[PDB]
Amino acid sequence: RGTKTLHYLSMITVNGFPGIENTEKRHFEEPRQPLLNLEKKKTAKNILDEQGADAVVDYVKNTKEVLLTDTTLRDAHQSLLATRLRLQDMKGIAQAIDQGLPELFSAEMWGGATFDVAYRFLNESPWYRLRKLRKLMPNTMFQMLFRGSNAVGYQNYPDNVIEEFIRVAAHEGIDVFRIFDSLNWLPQMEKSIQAVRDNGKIAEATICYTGDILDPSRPKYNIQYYKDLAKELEATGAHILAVKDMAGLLKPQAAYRLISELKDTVDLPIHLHTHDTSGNGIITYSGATQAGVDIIDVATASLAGGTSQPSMQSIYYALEHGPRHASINVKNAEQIDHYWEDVRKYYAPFEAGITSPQTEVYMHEMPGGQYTNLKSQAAAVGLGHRFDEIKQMYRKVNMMFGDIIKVTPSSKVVGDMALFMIQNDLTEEDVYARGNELNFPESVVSFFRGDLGQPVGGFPEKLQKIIVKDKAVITDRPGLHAEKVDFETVKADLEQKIGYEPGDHEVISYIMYPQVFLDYQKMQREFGAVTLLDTPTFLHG
Ligand SMILES: O=C([O-])CC(=O)C(=O)O
Ligand SMILES: [Mn+2]
Repeated sequence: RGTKTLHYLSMITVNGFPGIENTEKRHFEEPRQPLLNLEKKKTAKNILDEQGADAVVDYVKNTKEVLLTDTTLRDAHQSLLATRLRLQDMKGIAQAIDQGLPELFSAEMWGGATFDVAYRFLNESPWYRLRKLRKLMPNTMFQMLFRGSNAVGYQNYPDNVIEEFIRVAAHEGIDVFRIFDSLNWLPQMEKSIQAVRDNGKIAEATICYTGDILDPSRPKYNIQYYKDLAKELEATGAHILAVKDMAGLLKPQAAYRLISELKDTVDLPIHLHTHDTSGNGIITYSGATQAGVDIIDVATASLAGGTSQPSMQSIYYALEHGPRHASINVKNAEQIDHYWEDVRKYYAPFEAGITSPQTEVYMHEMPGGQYTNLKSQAAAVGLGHRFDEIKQMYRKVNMMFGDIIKVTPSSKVVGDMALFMIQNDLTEEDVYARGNELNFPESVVSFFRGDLGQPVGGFPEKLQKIIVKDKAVITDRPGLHAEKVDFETVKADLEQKIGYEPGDHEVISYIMYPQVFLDYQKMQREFGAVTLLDTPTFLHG
């Protein structure tokens, strides 16, 4: 692999890394290796391996402390580093995390945007990352973010593709599947929940939080809605109930109220996921801890705060002498955090910039990722000045869309509309009047055609016809209409294309990212395993 490696090194030395400025290669010291005090603690991963998922949920229930999930490997750098954290950097500290923090309920290391980004921009396989980390991290439960009826892709897939993906992901190491739907619609969740149960893994059924349950002017997503959705989620056999707060909208008094009402509505342990965008993540988690939440999502201090999760280290001290403590070795966590502080410096080209708590997110409930994508695709098309009012436009088109849940990929729908109207000086009242000739963004017509599922309360019918002029509108699961996929023929059609017989993970990767996977194969032909280079060499030559 010498010739491939020198070819890549020459390419980056001379033409720079695509998508970032050709900064000169900097001198970096070796990241600090942690000094750890180690104990053998019989992690939840061991319980799952030995006695199944029901044993794990019994363990979670009988834990007095609040358990932690480390999001450093997925959501922290999705929020902060544009999902660019490389496997080479993970593997330098994976064993330290696994051995030094056995108290961790799980590490969220897969799913979300990482699957697409690894292939597309890092030229490393997500499956390879999962395999290497699983070998390095044998005692920590691995958690993935699963998007309901579309596993890690965007388009809806037939059910067999989803089930085969779940089986392969569970065979290759994933233990906990946080399954969610972009509109909190059960029919998109239940099949994949069943598949996770059948593969012997833990199913986390997720309710996306939106709006404000303690504000009576927004009764659509009131607390009763959350309780009913929770009851029905518990009716599907999900092992855990997660409460995804993708935008950090959950506020401390609502979190305590919400968790407590869910707590006496269902019997599943509750997993709380919040983002620190508003600066209230720690107090929200503390409020949920009082209500009796079981697991909370945190990130290491160096990749925490801002649009990421609240700090793993700070939440410990926030609870140190209260009735409920955090289950973590905080001294070991502080040592591991030194490694992450240092390797973050390699990812300077991907940093967002000066970050301070922003409560504007309470008004524009756009998640952090959707926030950067609107920074990256408003100014780039000449509207960076107006970004502070397209945020207001984002607020408006959500209300005209019927006040929908804004998480991937439904948050891309709202942003596409709002950016489109500002791009054409369209107010709300003209799209109802001059809307019969406008060409709405593809993501908007597809959403109003039912391709993302059915939102709560349906569509604003009059507005829907204005959008989907002469197109079929479906009202059932989009996957029910999905074109059938036969894996054996996909294996044949792929083997002829990549030059070798693919494993079962490469087949599903090809199915859910056809062009991306094949573009990754081309680059592996040209450059080979660029995943083995260190980040400064990978990025700057
Ligand atoms: O916060 C969101 O929009 C959900 C998320 O992490 C993903 O699905 O990649
Ligand atoms: Mn998140």
